Amino acid sequence: LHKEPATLIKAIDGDTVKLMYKGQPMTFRLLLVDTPEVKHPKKGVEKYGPEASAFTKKMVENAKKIEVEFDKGQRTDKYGRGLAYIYADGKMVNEALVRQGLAKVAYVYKPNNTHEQHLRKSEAQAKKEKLNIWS
Repeated sequence: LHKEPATLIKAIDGDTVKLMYKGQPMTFRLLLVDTPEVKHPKKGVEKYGPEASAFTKKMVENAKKIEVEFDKGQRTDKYGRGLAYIYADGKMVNEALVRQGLAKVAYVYKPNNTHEQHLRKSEAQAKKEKLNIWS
């Protein structure tokens, strides 16, 4: 894998951000993580939804460099969203969310699962510490 630069356009919610990537706007879905929802007519705002959303948002808005990392499998989903690991000044947003109890490790689809173990380790630590979703 390798990182490529992108520019923030808009944070959307906890696990979706809009970036400029190679000259075009693109919506990116964060690989391997599930955050509580802020929209979606179903329940609308699930618990910790607004918190994960503000966390993702502050982390990418305060960054001086954003990088995207595609995994080895498909790089877009059926909704045309890019599927990637997002880095803010060198720190993976996907792991930070999980480390803080603000996301769970998603259902995993090989071969898009390179950072699966790292993330499950951060999730177990957040569980032990009983943070946010785990309290």
